[PDB]
Amino acid sequence: EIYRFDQFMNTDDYIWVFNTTQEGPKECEKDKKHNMTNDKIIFVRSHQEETKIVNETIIGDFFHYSDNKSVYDGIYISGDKREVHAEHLYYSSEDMICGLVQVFARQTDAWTELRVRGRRSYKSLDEVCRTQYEKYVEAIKHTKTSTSPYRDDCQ
Ligand SMILES: [Cl-]
Repeated sequence: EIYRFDQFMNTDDYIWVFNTTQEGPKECEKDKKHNMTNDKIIFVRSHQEETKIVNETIIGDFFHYSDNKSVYDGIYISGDKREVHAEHLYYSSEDMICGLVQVFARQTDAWTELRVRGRRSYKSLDEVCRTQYEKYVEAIKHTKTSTSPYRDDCQ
């Protein structure tokens, strides 16, 4: 029912982008928490340019994306050079290893990301996570493309 973005990011492991519908994604997209209060998270969002890793420090302010004011399902983002303004966790597995995130950027841009806590096989992921994402991907594939920024050999 309820997907807590603050708890999804409450981890010391890397959270990888396993799939995205962003048009021009960099490789090896991942987030790494630096520190966290109840209402705020500082984390490092990195990607790769062939061989070099590029780190961006992100200031994130949790907020209530839905009408439910008891749950932090949204985060306002500063520091993301894709000009991401906000993110919305619309599903996470019970163990919070898998999550689906709507990403909102610039004025009118939006895409979806399948985010995974730690390196693991795609087949091992929460089935609902996988099938919801795959259903969406199949339904929009005529105009929007899903790709995987993740490689095993990402740093
Ligand atoms: Cl895009």
